Amino acid sequence: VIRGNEVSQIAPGQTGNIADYNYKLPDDFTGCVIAWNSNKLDSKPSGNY
Amino acid sequence: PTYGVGHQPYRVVVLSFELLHAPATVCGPKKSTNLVKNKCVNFNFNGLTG
Amino acid sequence: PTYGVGHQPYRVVVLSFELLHAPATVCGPKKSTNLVKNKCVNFNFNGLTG
Amino acid sequence: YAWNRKRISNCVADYSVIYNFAPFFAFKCYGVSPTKLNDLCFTNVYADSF
Repeated sequence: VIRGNEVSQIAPGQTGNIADYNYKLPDDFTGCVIAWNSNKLDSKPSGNY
Repeated sequence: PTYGVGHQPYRVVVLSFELLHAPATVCGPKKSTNLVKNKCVNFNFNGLTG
Repeated sequence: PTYGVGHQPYRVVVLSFELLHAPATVCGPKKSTNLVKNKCVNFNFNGLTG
Repeated sequence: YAWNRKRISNCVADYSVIYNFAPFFAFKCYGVSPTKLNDLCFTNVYADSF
């Protein structure tokens, strides 16, 4: 799970904050990326920590 | 839940493949066919067409 | 209505166009102009310029 | 029709703090890339809001 800003940085050859410190994809990546909204599954009114 | 759409939860599943170089283990539901020799035919060897 | 955004119902309308090969019948309120001859002029015939 | 224009000059700019302020998806940058904006220097910045 990631945030809304960080969806674009899961891509080959793209730097940032989450792509160079958490999860780096190779520049010759041959595969698929799936992303979907999770408002009713991974959220709490008091704060999901 | 009061945040905007740019801070919302997002689940991400990344599927990564390897392009051959090994005997294939995961393959689709395409039905195999018996071999034929000494005839110019169209072949499909593990996704390699020709 | 409680389903996710990927399975929500969408209304789609596609507009298919035909490019020439017939007299033009569908265009707008752009005003026509009286014809002139024997002058190097910009023409605009049914949507083609020059 | 009456958009404000703010001139930004004589300061260093950290472009990683823009994301925490508003719930937007991503930058739409022409000519430069948003990830490489931290490393090059400019002369004048203009900000318009509407």
